[PDB]
Amino acid sequence: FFLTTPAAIDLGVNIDHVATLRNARGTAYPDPVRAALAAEDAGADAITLHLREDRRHIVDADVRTLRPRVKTRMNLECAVTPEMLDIACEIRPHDACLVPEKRSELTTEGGLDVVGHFDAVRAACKQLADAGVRVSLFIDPDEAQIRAAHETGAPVIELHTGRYADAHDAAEQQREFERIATGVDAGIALGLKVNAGHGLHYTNVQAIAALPGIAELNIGHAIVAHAVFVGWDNAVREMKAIMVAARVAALH
Amino acid sequence: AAIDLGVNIDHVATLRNARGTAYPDPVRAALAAEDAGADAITLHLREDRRHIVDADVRTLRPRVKTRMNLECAVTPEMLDIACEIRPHDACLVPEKRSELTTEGGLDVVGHFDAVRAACKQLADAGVRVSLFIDPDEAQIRAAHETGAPVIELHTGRYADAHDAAEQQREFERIATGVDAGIALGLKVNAGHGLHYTNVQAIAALPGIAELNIGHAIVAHAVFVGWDNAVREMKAIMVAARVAALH
Amino acid sequence: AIDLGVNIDHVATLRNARGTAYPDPVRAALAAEDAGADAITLHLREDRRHIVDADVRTLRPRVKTRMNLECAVTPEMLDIACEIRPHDACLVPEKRSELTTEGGLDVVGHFDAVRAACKQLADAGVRVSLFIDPDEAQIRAAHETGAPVIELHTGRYADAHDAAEQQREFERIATGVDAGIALGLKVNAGHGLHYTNVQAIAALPGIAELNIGHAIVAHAVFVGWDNAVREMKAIMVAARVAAL
Amino acid sequence: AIDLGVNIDHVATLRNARGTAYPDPVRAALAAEDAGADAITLHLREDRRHIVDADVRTLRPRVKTRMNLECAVTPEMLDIACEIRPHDACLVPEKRSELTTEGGLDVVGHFDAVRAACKQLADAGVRVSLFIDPDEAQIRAAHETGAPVIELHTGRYADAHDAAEQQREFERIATGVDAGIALGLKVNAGHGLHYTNVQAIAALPGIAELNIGHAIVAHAVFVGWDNAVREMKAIMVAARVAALH
Ligand SMILES: CC(=O)[C@@H](O)[C@H](O)COP(=O)(O)O
Ligand SMILES: CC(=O)[C@@H](O)[C@H](O)COP(=O)(O)O
Repeated sequence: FFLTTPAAIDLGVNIDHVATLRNARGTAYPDPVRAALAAEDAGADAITLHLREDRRHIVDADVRTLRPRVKTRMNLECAVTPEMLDIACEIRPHDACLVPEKRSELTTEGGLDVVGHFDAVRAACKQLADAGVRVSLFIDPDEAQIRAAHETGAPVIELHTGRYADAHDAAEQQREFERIATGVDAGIALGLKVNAGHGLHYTNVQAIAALPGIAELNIGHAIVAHAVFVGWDNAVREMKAIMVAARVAALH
Repeated sequence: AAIDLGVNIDHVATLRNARGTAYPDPVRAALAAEDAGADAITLHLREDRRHIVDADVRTLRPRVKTRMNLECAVTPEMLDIACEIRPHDACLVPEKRSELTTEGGLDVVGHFDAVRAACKQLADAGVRVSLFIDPDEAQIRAAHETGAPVIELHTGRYADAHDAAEQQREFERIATGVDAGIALGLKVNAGHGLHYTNVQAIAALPGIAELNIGHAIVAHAVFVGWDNAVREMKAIMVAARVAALH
Repeated sequence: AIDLGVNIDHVATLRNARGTAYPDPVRAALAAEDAGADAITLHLREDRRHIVDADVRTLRPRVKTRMNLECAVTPEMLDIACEIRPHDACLVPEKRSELTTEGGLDVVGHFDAVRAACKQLADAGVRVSLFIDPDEAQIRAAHETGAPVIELHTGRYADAHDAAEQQREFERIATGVDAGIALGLKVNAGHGLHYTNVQAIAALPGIAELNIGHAIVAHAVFVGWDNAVREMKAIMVAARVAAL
Repeated sequence: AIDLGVNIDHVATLRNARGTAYPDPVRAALAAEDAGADAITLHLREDRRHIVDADVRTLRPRVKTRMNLECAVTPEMLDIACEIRPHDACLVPEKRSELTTEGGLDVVGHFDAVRAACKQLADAGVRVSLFIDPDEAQIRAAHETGAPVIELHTGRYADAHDAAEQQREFERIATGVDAGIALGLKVNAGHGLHYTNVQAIAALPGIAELNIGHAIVAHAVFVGWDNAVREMKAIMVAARVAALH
């Protein structure tokens, strides 16, 4: 027996692709800012948005307008460059996730190469922390990178669920799932909080939300994709409900 | 499908009957529920025709793309209508106070012969029969003795529970009642009073074949739209079931 | 501009059929306002068949727009209305002795009662409306009561069995609107209106507000409440603006 | 009484962002028909920026209403349009050398090319619309090409920065319609129209069909696709019918 309760597993909603849609036409709509606040009303525990150097989807006005309006938590994804880090320390989001943008900054799987850029990342982690931001590193589920993330001082890691999501068949999906599971264990063993989310959708998130060690799933595209047919409030509420049901039933 | 959802459409008819027009149309509701993931449509032709009326059942029966579950009382008029229509499934429910226990399930012990004969009459018309009963040892045992292959447990007290403690105690009656029915070779269903925050623990029980759910879906549908309400409930149950199996 | 009043009564109907708190008429009202409703309407019946007293009391201080309280001409219900101080009250017939055969309030027949109820609600700062048939004599009686608003019974128009009958019943409403506006009355409508018969009524310039209930709930079950309300509002505004 | 063409380009825009099959432009198309759309519109661009050949090829046999294919006046795409045999085609500018400063197809300037294209498509049984500005010189030339339909560029109306500018531009669209009907053309519109500016355009009795794209997808994100389509149609019908009576 158990009580269902929303605190069991947090959902971060990524609003980037609402921006993709708005930028397509050039008007202010559909508004990413309204998207974020409506997601909070629908049960999102944080709002996630990636301010790219090249400002391809989310733009600066989106971040600056939304920051003071946020009811829950802002999770600002950004690159490890001095100028973006300055923006992050000025805006003071509750959380930040350091993500690679330039190819020299990522691995072949797609996570931050914390190993190869160790000093720069440890410094970023320090200044963000000095400005009161809880820092996460978006990394591959590779034990060396996880260990390296822990050495940087970052309290959080976000594991890259892309290969899990894009698995070609069930045998390959299970293998990638095991990489994630053992990534979570190694991260927890070092006292890191561990998140996930990349590529997760309405039929592959359950197996991930059933992992007791995961704190928060940060989900973007799939929610927007489901919203077009179903409506934003419902797409959010539904993904949250599925996550919570998987989490709780797997615990007891 | 890891677990089946039957969507009950009675309270769509409640809305319709309040106005006297054909809208909102229960028949549309039922076919759309199937399109959004329902494995069966449940409907209760009461003797007093309070919500669902005969024409709703007759129109729906040849259209249904999954399974029809007809709820009805144990009386000749209704049983004969059921045998004429030949739904895939029927669930015998009480409509008179003399037919129900205080908990509100069918009093199979007190009306054993009438119920056992009903079971025979429907089984002859090719209908899979279920008895709507309390999670009560005596009633479960009696149900097995009627020859009906299915029971649906009355999850009302569980659903209506006020505290964590009271709901825990009622949950274990249901869990116990599932184990008992399975041990006698019955399929066990549930669903009365189940909604979007109490369905998960019941779906987590692997012995439950199908949850037949009504008012919670229609109530949520008002705000969220019917396709979404059904889909979401199905998603939550499957997530609960499969996560608990592994 | 044309106003939509959303009647939440049949949300309460769905709730009372199971005995839980859901669907919550209070939440339905507050979300109708978010979706564009200009007022919320609810009929506290003497027999509390759908909406109940706790519904009206809980919602009243939360209203961001206007509350239109439908109730009968009896002292208890008038006492409750004067205590709640809704923005609007619409006096409706409940007893068979208060009904015309068409179904509106017999204001001619209960003039003194209705006038006193008007004075009583007006003293409590409530803008009073009388639900009536599109009948010139009732419209006149309505005006003599001192009520500033009338709501015309569009149910015959709504339930017309064919186009000829529907057009004649439309002409009656149109004439009623002219008659009521010629006396200084605000005129409302809405009984039985839905998504393919509201347009013609919305197109009449003299209509201030359409108070619509069951059609929005029936649509919302498939479409969602927010959508159903916003859509009715948009259709109404489309019709009105194009008509001018 | 008035038709709604639902343009599905920006559903694909959303799909290509991620590189999976979702959200599926084909599903959107079919669900729009169920919601009341009279036609499905898609622009197969020469660079394939949103809609791709698979979308158009897979959607075509499944279309229950009619397909309106937007494509450019060049052999490759015209040859494709003839393969697909959509019910309607709308010729539109894609290169800087084919469009006016306002953004319409420079029909007067590419007359021989457009006339040939109208011939080729009509001989494949496709009914041809030309996307043009509401300028008399271009409407007259459109008629000269043999094309039975024109679609007026409502973008300047839609982008108007004040009430006065919006009246001026509205008058251009209105007189553009008169001028087109006078030559026996069917006249459409659609570019830039949304849920608070479509009404004045829908009130014009001469307008056959509104082809609307981005406003619906943008609304759909919050309210759901079926609802955004149905609601656009109902506002169009409401405004049209009330304008007639
Ligand atoms: C489908 C719909 O939109 C409903 O509103 C319905 O078709 C009419 O409602 P009535 O029940 O009021 O006739
Ligand atoms: C305001 C709204 O909800 C959108 O539906 C609107 O369509 C915006 O349209 P634009 O794409 O024209 O800004």
